[PDB]
Amino acid sequence: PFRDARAAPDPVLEAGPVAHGPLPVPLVLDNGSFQVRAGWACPGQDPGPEPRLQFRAVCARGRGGARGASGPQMLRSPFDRNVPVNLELQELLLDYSFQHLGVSSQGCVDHPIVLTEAVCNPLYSRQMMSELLFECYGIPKVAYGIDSLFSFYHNKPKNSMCSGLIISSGYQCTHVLPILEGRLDAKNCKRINLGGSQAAGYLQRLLQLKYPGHLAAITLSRMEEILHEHSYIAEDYVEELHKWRCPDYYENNVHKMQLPFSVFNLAAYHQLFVGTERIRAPEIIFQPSLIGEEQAGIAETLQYILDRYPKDIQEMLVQNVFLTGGNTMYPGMKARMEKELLEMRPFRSSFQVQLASNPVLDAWYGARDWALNHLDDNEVWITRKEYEEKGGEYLKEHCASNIYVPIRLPKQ
Amino acid sequence: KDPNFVHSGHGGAVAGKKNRTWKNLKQILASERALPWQLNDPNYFSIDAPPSFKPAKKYSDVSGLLANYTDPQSKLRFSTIEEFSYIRRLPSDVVTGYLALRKATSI
Amino acid sequence: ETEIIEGEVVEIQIDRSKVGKLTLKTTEMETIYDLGTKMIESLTKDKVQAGDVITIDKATGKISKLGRSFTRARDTKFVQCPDGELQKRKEVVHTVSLHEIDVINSRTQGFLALFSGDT
Amino acid sequence: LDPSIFESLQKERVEAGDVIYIEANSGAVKRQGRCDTYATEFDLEAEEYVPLPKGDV
Repeated sequence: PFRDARAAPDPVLEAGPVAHGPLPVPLVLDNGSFQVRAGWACPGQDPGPEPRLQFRAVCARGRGGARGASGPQMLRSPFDRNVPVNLELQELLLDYSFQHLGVSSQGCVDHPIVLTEAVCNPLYSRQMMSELLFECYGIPKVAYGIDSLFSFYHNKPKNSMCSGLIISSGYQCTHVLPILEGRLDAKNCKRINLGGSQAAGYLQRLLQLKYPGHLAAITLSRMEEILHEHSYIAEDYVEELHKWRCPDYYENNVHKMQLPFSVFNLAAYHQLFVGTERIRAPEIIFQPSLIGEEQAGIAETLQYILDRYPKDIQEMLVQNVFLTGGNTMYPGMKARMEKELLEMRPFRSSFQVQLASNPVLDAWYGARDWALNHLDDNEVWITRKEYEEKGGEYLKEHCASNIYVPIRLPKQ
Repeated sequence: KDPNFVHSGHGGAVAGKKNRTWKNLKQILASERALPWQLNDPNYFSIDAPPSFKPAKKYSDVSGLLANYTDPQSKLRFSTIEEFSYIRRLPSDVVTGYLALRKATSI
Repeated sequence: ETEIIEGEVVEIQIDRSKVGKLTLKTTEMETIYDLGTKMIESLTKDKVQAGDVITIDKATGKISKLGRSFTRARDTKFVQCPDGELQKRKEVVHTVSLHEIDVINSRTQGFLALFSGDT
Repeated sequence: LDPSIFESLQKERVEAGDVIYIEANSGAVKRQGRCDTYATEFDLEAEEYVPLPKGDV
């Protein structure tokens, strides 16, 4: 059967668990369209003791304005396509995180932060975000970096310059990030405009049209369970679905995902038999024409971005294919990726496919390790006063952050 | 209490006829395309993946098995004789569902 | 193993390379197929028309027609539509004499010497 | 390839996406079918589609 999801934990804190040593201790903030997660950087502690505040990045407020259910409690989200594009909800989303993390005393957030952002971020979105973050929250210095390259930075052997493909896959996008001696090669980097949200929406739509007898009993928040728990990506899809064609293998693998009970009852309380549906939804990021989209998908994009390099520099980045983000939770994801890669590498040539030590939380642990290592750097952070002489589109180009384009934004 | 009490007017629709939030992503991209970009610059839209170079494999609607066939009436695609015996019994409510589920000609 | 299509052709459409679209029916299913160029230059070449029953060797594009279906015997032999699915993975057993392999190997079209006696 | 092997590809009516056997001593060439990744290129085409070889290049 399904479970049901948690709500309303009590992660309340003091003015803040501010660590010893130098005065600043930064917040580590990860923003993505599935979940926000945030914690103090906890310097001098080798394992992060708690990536605090795991909660769904979706919020509600009363029709008289009287209360705001920002935490895990219909609802709305401040992102579009895994970039933040909001003010009036983005503030109450930040407020919830700071209020649970602890606020020191005065009319600003106390101490510096690393805030995770989209691969490329539209200049206006970083401007709107830095404007919120300096006008309302007043942070003394700020770092912007990428969830994917942070999770890579954690999974590195060392504080060393590296080359690789980051195969990222968040809630509403999956991106192939080629990197060259720590620099994200944003000139020829690519993304597929699909992810876990669209695979879960597809898995909902499949079971809606399979079971019109109870369109209300299935729901997106239950599809998120069977998509994480019981779905798997094929070793190769046209062969997996061929072994699903025979009733003996089908009956051995079709899942009794029962609805909660009050004819054999199943007309109202079905076992919701999922068979090829526990494959189809995972395959969306490899074959997005399953949801009708004409995008090249994660296998042909990896070929298309890779073959644009000189042959002698394709090797030392296929030497670190790095799988990361929420969809890489699927069992078999490494085993699929190394086949899709063997089918396109030169005949004898080596490749290496690494999976993030945690498929998703390593974005935050990466931003933590990054902030801990870069805490006392000057040139690496946007310092508060720089926002009076740079327009808020500005970026510092540290490792695990995007290219900066010398530019300005007109506004009134 | 809180990190602020006098939150500034960042540029949502404070009192206009338009919706309260900022410009949506399509409007951010439509305005970002007006900037003095060079040909090599990391534009957020230039990161879009190619259109697929392969023709996309036909997977059946009702069961996900490889589809050799498409129905002249319902335009669903199917793999076996008993799947046709099911597709012709479906209500139009879900036929227009499965076509829209892969964004086919159904509107 | 052999790929055979068989059915009554229900409807057939062609237009200018060339693009076109064919439909077939068994007693138990229907289909619409877009046609590739080397099918267009076969369905048109063999003058296939709606109400014919046809068998297509898919790998070669040969149209073995079987007359017209009984539901279009109004306005050639007549026959009932094929049963089962349209595209069958048939298995064909085949037998060739050891001499008959010896002769196929003898000339540019050695197999005529099976019949003509030139062997 | 030398131009005489290319004449043989052209006599075998080979195009991009065909599965080919080349022998580098004999200069023998055989088309074996279209690679089945293109088997959806038309719904019926008068060709045989073979799966991409499960063997060394």
